[PDB]
Amino acid sequence: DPFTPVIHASAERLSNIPVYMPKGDPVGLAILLSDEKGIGDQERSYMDAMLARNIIVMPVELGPWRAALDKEDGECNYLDSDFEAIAKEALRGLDLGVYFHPVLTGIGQGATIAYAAASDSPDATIAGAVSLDPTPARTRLPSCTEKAEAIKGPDGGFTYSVNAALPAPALLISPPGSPVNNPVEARRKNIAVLQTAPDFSARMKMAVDNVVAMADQDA
Repeated sequence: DPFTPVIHASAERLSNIPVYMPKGDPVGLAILLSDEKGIGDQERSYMDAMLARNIIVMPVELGPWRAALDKEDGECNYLDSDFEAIAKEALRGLDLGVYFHPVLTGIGQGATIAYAAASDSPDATIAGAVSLDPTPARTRLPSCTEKAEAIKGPDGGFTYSVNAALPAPALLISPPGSPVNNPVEARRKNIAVLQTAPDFSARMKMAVDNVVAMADQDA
């Protein structure tokens, strides 16, 4: 049954995350952080396209998870412990004889949070981040940061600096009117690649392409 998650996974602050399997042999794993409104047709379409490229997809409803993040004390949320633990728990439940480091991805606020997490990732933990149409993340606290600095905007929302050295690859894909840089030099410098495409369909296709590529490069 392609419409029913094979298992659900719970670990640390992530609760009851569905695990969807593709029809072919898996070639990667993606954790898909929704926008704050939840899993809508953009997230569903993105999941379907990743599943069609044989990526295991774990869609995360942003709302309940962001509520847990906001309840922490301290100055920032450390994100990657959730992602490492939920991926390990999902792979132990699947029992496929394969392990993948997850690609972190998302749309809107989830896309921004995926980038922030990648920017503060230990080595050998994630395959990279793909941020589809990122918008400022309205978390109470900033994500903890290495070099991608948290910027608290005039509405209180968080964005995270680019042109900042990253411990894992990251690509941000945005609508027209957003900057585009030189992907070859960005990757050589370990900074965010910045790209655009004129409609959501083309931007989503680019996102899937790079989820697959990051997963393949990490395995």
